[PDB]
Amino acid sequence: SDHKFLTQAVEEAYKGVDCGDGGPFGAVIVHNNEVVASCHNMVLKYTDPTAHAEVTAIREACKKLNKIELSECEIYASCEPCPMCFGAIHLSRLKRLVYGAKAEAAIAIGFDDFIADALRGTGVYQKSSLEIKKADGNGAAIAEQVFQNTKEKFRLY
Amino acid sequence: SDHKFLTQAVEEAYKGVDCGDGGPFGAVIVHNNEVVASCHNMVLKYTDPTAHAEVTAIREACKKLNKIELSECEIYASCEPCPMCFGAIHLSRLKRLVYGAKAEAAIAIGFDDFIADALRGTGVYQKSSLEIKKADGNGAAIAEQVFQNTKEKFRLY
Ligand SMILES: COc1nc(N)nc2c1ncn2[C@@H]1O[C@H](CO)[C@@H](O)[C@H]1O
Ligand SMILES: COc1nc(N)nc2c1ncn2[C@@H]1O[C@H](CO)[C@@H](O)[C@H]1O
Ligand SMILES: [Zn+2]
Ligand SMILES: [Zn+2]
Repeated sequence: SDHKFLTQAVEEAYKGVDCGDGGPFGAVIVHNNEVVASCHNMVLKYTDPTAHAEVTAIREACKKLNKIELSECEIYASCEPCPMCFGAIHLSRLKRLVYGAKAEAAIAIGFDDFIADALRGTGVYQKSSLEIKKADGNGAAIAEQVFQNTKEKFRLY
Repeated sequence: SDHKFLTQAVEEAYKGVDCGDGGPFGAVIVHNNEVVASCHNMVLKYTDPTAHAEVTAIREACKKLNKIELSECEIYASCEPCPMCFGAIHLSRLKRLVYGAKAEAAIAIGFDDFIADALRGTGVYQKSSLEIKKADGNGAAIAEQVFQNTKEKFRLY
């Protein structure tokens, strides 16, 4: 199940970078094995720098479920959430986060050196008790290769 | 300059709680003393936990200026931006942030202890070069009074 939804997030990343909707990032929000939202970066399509994959998925899931809290839901991110997106995940009350690639893979192709302290447990003020799973093995390898695979299909923002 | 726009953000907070749109928070994005966006919390209105005043203002200013970066603009927040909104401010490339009330003022009336390390200078993985101004004197008094005045006039989230 973890592999299935992380794979879906990776496919969302590829599909979005191929749509021109934005960067190669995907996010899937699940409610007891039922997919609530399946999204990718929409920064370019929406002219919205907050329209990240995780934020877009949170917005869609909350609108679909008619509630501002997703405490019975989990989020699968193709790449490690940035500070903004991790803050959005915290505010969403999502109960579990599974991400595929480390932020360094996105940074290696020119993305912002923009990493969430609360995710890595390196903050003074911002804490996290959110359940966080770093994927390993096959799905992790695929998610990390996402960025080397899609460097030509888009220009960074 | 700063006091007028900070007071407009505070007025946005009051209007938002009066409308039931969300919590007592406002944000005003300006470009050389010209307001590009004036917003408040829309979390309850939009059923969107990311619809913070700062995020909403960034969305609307990016729509108005037809671009995803606001490097020529400044943002006034009635209260200290949370980690999500500070990440959004970083991503939007806003060149200056002026905030009125410290996050403790919002915490003292029931909001989460949810503070951005990068804003306060305690970040390790997230570093901001943004010019940040904490308001003093009358602006600080107004912004802090927001939370005493709006106590139990809105639903918490
Ligand atoms: C769209 O969904 C996204 N998801 C993630 N996770 N990151 C994204 C992103 N869009 C841009 N980025 C940048 O990638 C690094 C984060 O690792 C930071 O530099 C981000 O600004
Ligand atoms: C919508 O506009 C907002 N702006 C800011 N800055 N904060 C907000 C907020 N809505 C709720 N909050 C909470 O207040 C604390 C941050 O000081 C945290 O707990 C936040 O979740
Ligand atoms: Zn993000
Ligand atoms: Zn915020």
